[PDB]
Amino acid sequence: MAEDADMRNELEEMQRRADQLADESLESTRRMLQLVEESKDAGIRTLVM
Amino acid sequence: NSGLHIIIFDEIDAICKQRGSMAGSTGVHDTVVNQLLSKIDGVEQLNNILVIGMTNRPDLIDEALLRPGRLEVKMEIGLPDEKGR
Amino acid sequence: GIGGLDKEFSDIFRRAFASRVKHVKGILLYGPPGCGKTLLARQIGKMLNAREPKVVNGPEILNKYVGESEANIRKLFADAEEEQRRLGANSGLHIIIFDEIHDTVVNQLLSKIDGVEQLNNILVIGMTPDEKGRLQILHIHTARMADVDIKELAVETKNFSGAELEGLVRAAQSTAMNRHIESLQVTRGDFLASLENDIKPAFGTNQEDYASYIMNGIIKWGDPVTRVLDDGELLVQQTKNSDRTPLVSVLLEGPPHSGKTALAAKIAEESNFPFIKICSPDKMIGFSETAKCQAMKKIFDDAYKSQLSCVVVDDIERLLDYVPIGPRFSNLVLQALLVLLKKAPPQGRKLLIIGTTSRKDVLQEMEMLNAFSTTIHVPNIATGEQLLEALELLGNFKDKERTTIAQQVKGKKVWIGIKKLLMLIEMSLQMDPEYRVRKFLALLREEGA
Ligand SMILES: Nc1ncnc2c1ncn2[C@@H]1O[C@H](COP(=O)(O)OP(=O)(O)OP(=O)(O)O)[C@@H](O)[C@H]1O
Repeated sequence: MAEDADMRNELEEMQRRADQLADESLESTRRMLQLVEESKDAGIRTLVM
Repeated sequence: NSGLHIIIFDEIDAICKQRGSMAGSTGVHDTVVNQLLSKIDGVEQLNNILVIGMTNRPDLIDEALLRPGRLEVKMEIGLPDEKGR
Repeated sequence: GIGGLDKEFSDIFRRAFASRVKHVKGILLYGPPGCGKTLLARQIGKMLNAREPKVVNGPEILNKYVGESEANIRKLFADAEEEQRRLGANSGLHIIIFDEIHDTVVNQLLSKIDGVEQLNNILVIGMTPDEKGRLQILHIHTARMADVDIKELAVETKNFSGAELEGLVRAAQSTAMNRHIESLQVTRGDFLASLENDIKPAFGTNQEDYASYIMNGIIKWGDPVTRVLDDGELLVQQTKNSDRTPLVSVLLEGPPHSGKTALAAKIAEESNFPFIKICSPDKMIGFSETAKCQAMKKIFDDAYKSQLSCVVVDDIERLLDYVPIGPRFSNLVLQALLVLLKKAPPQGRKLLIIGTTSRKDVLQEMEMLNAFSTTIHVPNIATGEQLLEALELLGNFKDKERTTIAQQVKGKKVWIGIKKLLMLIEMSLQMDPEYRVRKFLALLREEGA
């Protein structure tokens, strides 16, 4: 023998959707963080008045 | 059947290892001959178009893919003779 | 319908099908290119079943790597296994063929055949000119489109095969339409040096070169020529009717520059055998001794597997790597060769091994000569009579100038061999016409008559 082979190889990235399209769902989850609180804001002060 | 539409695919050396057996253990898609091979002759023969190639060192590629019918043509340019130059 | 291969077609169908009509799991064939590989793969499948499914498998089989051929290779068999498991009892045969053959498919593929399930009742076969078949190649491909002959581009096949011949025929239009362009009258399809050389690269295994070893057919200059030849060809004949001498060993020897190498080729060609082969140091140059011996085995076993054939081995003092200055040679090659001469052919076969030797005495000293038998001295020219008759056979010189050298018949006596002479006439002619013959004799004397 007298054999030394030490080797390397390269990676295959699984198609993780591979587009920005993920953002739109992320935009919906923005808005549900965003547009919800003022309901309570005006709710508690509607209840004050 | 207007066949003016052609491409230069250059440096075939890199895209293809003859069957992919070269360089031992390699990625499964480190070489796909099979799609473009299958593309021209595999699903059906295409008579509308012409593919071109450049290789400075052909002998790597030649046995597997230059089998006749995949390409039966093979050509070599030698350097100029005295009047050529 | 199969051109050739009937003895091989005979045995192949019995052992697979005769038994079934443990069963063999699969059979594989190795064949050369141009063998009509695909047609044979079709025929054996057709013969098996009327409508037994003839399934074909692609060269790309391991396509769809994302994660598919590990299934898709498996599924095609699995469907065949599926059909088998569905109804084992009333006899199911499924046919798949994989043409023109790493990590995963090795263990999976073989495993598929014998793993967990018995897996039986299926078979898979892998295979890795017929001038009438080639005529079909015309009438399917050529008919698709002073014409070619019906048969010329089918019998000019040796260099090529139809499986590659698909270029000039496509260009065959261009052969006279390339007007650097109104239209020249439509063509006939004319074929003119459109035979092989336009696109010549192909596989046909030429390997001849036998004629080259003999550049000139031998000329009969003397009684010795007929002597040597008839004394040798009676041997090659008696082998044909021989018993208790399947091998025959002969050593023929003459001094150097007496052609005996082409001579042996002459005697071997004249008596026509199935097989002939020629062992030439020229071929094996720059080889290790253990490679050289291996070469001799590889040819010599080819000669065995024929029913009977003679072979030649030339110039063996060089084959042996002999040098006088102090003796050195490869010993094992010698001993190998020597044991061949006493090696029998297997059951009935017979052969004539012949060999050429510059110098006898060295080998007589090496006791290789006894293994040889019934040896032959080929002389050099002794006499001017034979000389004049020789160049008379050739006709180099005009009779007039030939007079001049004729002036001496046993004026001197000659030791010359044919090869140096034949080259010597050339330089003699090369010089100016007054002195051509002047110098011919001069050099004949330069070697001491
Ligand atoms: N009648 C003949 N007798 C001898 N030689 C002839 C005769 N006719 C032609 N020849 C020529 O003799 C040449 C012999 O070449 P060969 O290989 O035998 O050399 P050789 O004589 O074995 O050389 P050496 O004997 O010095 O090794 C051939 O090229 C052949 O053309």
